[PDB]
Amino acid sequence: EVQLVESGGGLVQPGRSLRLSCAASGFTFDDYAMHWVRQAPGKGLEWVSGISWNSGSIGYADSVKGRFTISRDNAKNSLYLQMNSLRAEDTALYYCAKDSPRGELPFDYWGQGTLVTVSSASTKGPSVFPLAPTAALGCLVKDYFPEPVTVSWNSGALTSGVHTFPAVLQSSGLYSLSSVVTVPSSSLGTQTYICNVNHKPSNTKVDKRVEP
Amino acid sequence: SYELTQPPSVSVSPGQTARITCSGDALPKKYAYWYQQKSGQAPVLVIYEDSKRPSGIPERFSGSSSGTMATLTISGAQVEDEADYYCYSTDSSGNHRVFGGGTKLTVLGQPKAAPSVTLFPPSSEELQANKATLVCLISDFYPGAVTVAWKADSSPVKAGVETTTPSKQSNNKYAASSYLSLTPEQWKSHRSYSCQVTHEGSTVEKTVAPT
Ligand SMILES: [Cl-]
Repeated sequence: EVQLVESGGGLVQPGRSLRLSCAASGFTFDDYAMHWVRQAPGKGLEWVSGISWNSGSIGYADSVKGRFTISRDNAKNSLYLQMNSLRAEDTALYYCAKDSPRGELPFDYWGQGTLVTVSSASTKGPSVFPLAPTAALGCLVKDYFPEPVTVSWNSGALTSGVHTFPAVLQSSGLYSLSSVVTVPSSSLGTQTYICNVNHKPSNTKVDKRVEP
Repeated sequence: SYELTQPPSVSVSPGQTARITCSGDALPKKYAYWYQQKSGQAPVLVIYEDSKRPSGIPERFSGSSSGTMATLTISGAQVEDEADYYCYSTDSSGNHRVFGGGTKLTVLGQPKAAPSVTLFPPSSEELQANKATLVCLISDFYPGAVTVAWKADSSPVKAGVETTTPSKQSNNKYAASSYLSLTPEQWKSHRSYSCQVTHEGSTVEKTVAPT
């Protein structure tokens, strides 16, 4: 019967603001401490902010103190999170969660989350390098932003033995990936191999010839 | 500031006992809590106050804590127990809520499989452009957990190492990749560089040399 549903997440640029809401039903929202917990894609859980039943007690993570503001409206059964000065690092799924009465069971029920993506509108095209060679060869698609890039080989005529790897998000905020293909070693001096890299966001397409 | 430390991964055969530890400096004076998060779902509390089960939680789940460590024990692992597990506690002041980094628990459900490892040196083009990247490509492994260490000649390399999270391949095995960024000078000045991939206690190392 208990239900927590959050909303307000979306795609925004750094510096901008977003307001998250959470609606609670099936229980007396007025009696419980409420929290926002966030989770970046592929990463762990991180407490964001908490607020007691009557708003008398409020806490923030140090990473968000001064930028985010939590509040609630007991009459409206709603928990809020006003998020100002958003940064790329704030990108996460944002969960609403409650404590049990007295806090004996912390985070004893959670919503399914609302997604917040913070991304610069600026774009950088990929530098494509050959990964030169019964034999494996490929392309390094280096230093681009944002996702996605798609890769084919020989204009898609070569699909057998192709493995394009999920990109790494580097500390620089830029992405890199590699696509490799397994080919006959005996066919290396004859066949020409070309990876077709497509980066729609920067309106760039690159065909790289891979030579031994 | 305050940290809770957990092993990144644990494997267990169905019906066997899995143990996930959580280490933290404030645990001698604070309770520990455990959360289970299955793929694509919100977390669920499975242990509170070191060792107590919330109503509805199966008795195969148990907990204990002593000094700076808390341990989650799952006695007789079921495949549905496969998930990420987070320990939770507050800092000493009690002002911050902190989770551990989480532990990926695999309950073995398909054939084990050592990773294939392909290492590429920096290309002439990139070097000729005053940059240098080593690419370590890691595929077809199960369970989906790996640790990657790098070596310059015989010495550990830690700076400039970037490594993805493993992804499920088309064949339900996992892939990952690790990149090492160097200056062209660093690359040409060592007899060799090595990528060391550790999977389920065993390690495969591929090495390359400037030649
Ligand atoms: Cl304790």
